[PDB]
Amino acid sequence: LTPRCIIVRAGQTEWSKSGQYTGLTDLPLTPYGEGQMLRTGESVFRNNQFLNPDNITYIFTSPRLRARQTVDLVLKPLSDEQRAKIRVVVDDDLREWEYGDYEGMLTREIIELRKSRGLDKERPWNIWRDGCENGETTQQIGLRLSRAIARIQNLHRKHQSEGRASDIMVFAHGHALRYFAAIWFGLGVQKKCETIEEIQNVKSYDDDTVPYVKLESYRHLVDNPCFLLDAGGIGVLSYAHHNIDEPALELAGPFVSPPE
Amino acid sequence: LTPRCIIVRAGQTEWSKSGQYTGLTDLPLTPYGEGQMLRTGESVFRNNQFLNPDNITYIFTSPRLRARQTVDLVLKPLSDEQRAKIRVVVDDDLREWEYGDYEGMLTREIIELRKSRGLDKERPWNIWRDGCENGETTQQIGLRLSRAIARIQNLHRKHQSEGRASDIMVFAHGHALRYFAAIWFGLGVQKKCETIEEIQNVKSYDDDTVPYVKLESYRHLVDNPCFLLDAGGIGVLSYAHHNIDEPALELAGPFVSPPE
Ligand SMILES: O=P(O)(O)OC[C@@H](O)[C@H]1O[C@](O)(COP(=O)(O)O)[C@@H](O)[C@@H]1O
Ligand SMILES: O=P(O)(O)OC[C@@H](O)[C@H]1O[C@](O)(COP(=O)(O)O)[C@@H](O)[C@@H]1O
Ligand SMILES: [Mg+2]
Ligand SMILES: [Mg+2]
Ligand code: NA
Ligand code: NA
Ligand code: NA
Repeated sequence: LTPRCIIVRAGQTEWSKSGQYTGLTDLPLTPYGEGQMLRTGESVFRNNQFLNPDNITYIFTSPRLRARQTVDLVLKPLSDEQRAKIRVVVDDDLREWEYGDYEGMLTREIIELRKSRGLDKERPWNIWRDGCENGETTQQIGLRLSRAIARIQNLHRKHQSEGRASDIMVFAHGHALRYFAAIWFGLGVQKKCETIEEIQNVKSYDDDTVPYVKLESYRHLVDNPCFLLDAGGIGVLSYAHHNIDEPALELAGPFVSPPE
Repeated sequence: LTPRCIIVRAGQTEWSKSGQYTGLTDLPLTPYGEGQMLRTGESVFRNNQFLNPDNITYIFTSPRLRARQTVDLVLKPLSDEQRAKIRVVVDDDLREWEYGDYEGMLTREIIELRKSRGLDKERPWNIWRDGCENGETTQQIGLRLSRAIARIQNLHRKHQSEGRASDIMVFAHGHALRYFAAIWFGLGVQKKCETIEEIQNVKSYDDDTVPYVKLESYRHLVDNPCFLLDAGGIGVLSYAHHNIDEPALELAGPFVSPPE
């Protein structure tokens, strides 16, 4: 089977339901968000079989509690045996956009704050181009997500060459995963790794079974990719023509027609 | 509810399963393709409820038999009452890329044919940029798909303003729907309608309840959007922030978490 990257956004939180920007703030899932992530896992493993546990090799997660809680609940339907054959890796490159000054704020409130600081005179604020004051720029996030992508695709290639199926999961956040999905299939711009930041190993994860990939170049966005992904939403990124060098977006998300 | 465009690729055919390019050739579904589209409709309407019939207003279909067969089977689970409240429109702007010389051929055979005609000297053939000899260019397909999109989004806007939910379905083909999805959320390039071809009404459908939208500009691709969509696959295109002017791709395809 063509290897896939299954992306999963953390379930609902107090902020995510009210539209407030959650980055580093370590919010838990609301009680609704736990229920929601439980039913999601039953849907994908049980009532439908969008995911086959035997084919999951790796699960990568943001270190945020809401992401790790989401791994916990979505994987509930698995047996201890299926779990034993799955590796879980906490990766700091998968955290949300660092919002800096905009932590816990709404879009309309961010626009208002920037207006008062004398910004966005010629054109409206666009996070994907502009980033966040005292937070991350679009290249900083595009760089760390590029590193995780290269590790995931290297694993995929290694597994395909060992002749095995490889679904790898990624549990993270609304902005980071939209960004992740966009650059995966080739949106944005290529930049060579030249500066100190672009070239250093930052040691964002610690699992010796995941080879670190030193990038010569990375991708970042300069505009809105125009994606939707709700709390607890599931995307699928794969490859065209069984070829790791042809990374593609799966339009059906996790949906597949039931077998005969 | 935010209006959506649900895209559906025709089920399996003799050519689609063997990789042969099907445009105008009016192939039927294989027996497997019928069963496959029946189970798909049961999945989306019955066993899961990815689609709610009460929210479907319009169904647009390529005139090809395999597309119309696919409408027939996917909508099997509906009652006659639900069907009575749904309008079905055959639209010629939704046909497949006209492959011209490459009808019924494989990719590698197309490459071989072009090589022998002394083409693709500097760079490999790329349908999304180059089109097909004696078939459609990328702007011809980008133009007709732009017209259908404008009609679909106008309907969406009209329905949203009447205060109603609007899922609109589009049954077409592997290339046309990938192309459709790409330009929907803003890939490719904008071109003004200036030439005779770009400006004429071609009368591709006949349903008086669908206002014709005269384009001042249209979008077309110049490269591979890098999408996957299998036979019988389902994509979802919608809008960000309940706003028809913010068209977006739904990364979860038709998947939604089961309700509480
Ligand atoms: O792009 P738009 O739609 O304007 O804004 C959506 C975007 O703001 C969401 O992404 C989040 O990071 C979600 O984070 P989470 O997955 O709960 O950790 C939050 O800051 C937001 O609610
Ligand atoms: O882009 P790649 O993957 O190289 O090629 C896939 C593309 O060639 C398919 O799209 C089709 O039009 C399918 O048409 P259908 O939906 O059955 O009417 C056929 O020409 C092909 O099999
Ligand atoms: Mg949150
Ligand atoms: Mg066919
Ligand atoms: Na919370
Ligand atoms: Na969330
Ligand atoms: Na219309």
